[PDB]
Amino acid sequence: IGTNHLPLLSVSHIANINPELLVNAGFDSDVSVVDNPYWDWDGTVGRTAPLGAVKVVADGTIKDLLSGPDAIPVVEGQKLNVSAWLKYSGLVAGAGAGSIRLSGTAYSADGEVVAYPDFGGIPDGASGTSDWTQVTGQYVVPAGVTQFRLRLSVRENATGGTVWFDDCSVKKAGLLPQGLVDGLVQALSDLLTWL
Amino acid sequence: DLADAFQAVANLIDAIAGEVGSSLADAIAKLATFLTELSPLNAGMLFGLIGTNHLPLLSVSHIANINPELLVNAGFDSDVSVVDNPYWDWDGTVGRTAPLGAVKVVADGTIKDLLSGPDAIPVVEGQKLNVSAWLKYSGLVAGAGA
Amino acid sequence: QFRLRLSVRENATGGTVWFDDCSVKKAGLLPQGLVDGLVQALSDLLTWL
Amino acid sequence: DLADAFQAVANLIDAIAGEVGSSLADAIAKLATFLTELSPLNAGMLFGL
Repeated sequence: IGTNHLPLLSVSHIANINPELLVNAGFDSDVSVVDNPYWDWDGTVGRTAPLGAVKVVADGTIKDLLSGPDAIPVVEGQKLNVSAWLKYSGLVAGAGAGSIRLSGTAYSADGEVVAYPDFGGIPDGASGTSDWTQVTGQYVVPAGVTQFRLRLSVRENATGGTVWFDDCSVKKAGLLPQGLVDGLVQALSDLLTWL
Repeated sequence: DLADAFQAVANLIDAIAGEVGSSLADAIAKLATFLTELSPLNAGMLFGLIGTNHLPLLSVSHIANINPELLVNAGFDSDVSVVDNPYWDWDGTVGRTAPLGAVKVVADGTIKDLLSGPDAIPVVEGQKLNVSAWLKYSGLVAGAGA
Repeated sequence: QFRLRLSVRENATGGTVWFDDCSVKKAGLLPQGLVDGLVQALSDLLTWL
Repeated sequence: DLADAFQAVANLIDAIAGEVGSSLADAIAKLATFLTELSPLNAGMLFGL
């Protein structure tokens, strides 16, 4: 639900909760992999029911995948954390720096890409096989950014294997920023400096 | 008469499909595209305004510093908010922003009024507000006064 | 409850008035008297000093 | 039997129109009132949380 449609909140209803942002983050259903000959939905490989994950074949090329839900409204401050359990089976991809790069798409006010902030992924030497591994990325929002999405990127140097992603979680984390309460920053600074 | 009735049945099929000269496949596709009670409901736009009492729990982390607009169709770029009004009508040729839509009024020496199409904006004590709008009077024969 | 009233008074006698880019926005920031007892605590500290 | 079938066709006209003894104008009006995925959705009440 958009921000401009919420006219008035409830101070009592305000509380401390950090819920998930994306819809169908765990890829447990067919949504978010719609109309794509590159990726597809799977119901037999995964951890959480119904064992739904993303299947893909790396034919020596680059790979990208977009979240089904639209842009998450991201703003300055309000740090975020991004994580996901990734796996690569039969990875014949070239052993190098790149391949899996868990990152996001930061769209501007009109919806323009500004950067490719990598919050995790595999290190150099992209080859072999592994299991569900988690990469954690703390993202701090630069100014002039309004929209966010979670992108799944695999560098062009990849040359084989099947990549699985599950339990995706992009969360807004932290407490109330100091510079939102009225004049409190100035008052506390004044008291401390006076003392 | 029998041929007319059979063509009426065909027209019923086409209408439940959504367009004249359609098929039963189009009919069932339209019925599937319609969202029933148990089916999901899109959150893409949700025009209007969501009341406060329906918001049980917010997110302190999600709280941040943004000031968005309040009214819906505030730019008068569409037909909403000017419906059923002899005094004021929507104009698709006059406007600074696309599709160049504004409000037109035939001031016949009288008082004219305009209200926002969306329902009440909920405000409370404190909570300062800012109001602005770009106005332009053309051919104003209105008497020079207060 | 609040609505945007747009009124051309009765003493007017002619013309056509156009409006665009109407913007009524709730402005400001978090009021002081919403956090719990913080007003009293800050006042107490300042008055103590 | 044929008269019953024709009256059934008329009853389906009325059923699409949402009320017995209505016309194709009411049928297409009800079709317009039908809300699809692409149709705008009113935030009037939205009962629940």
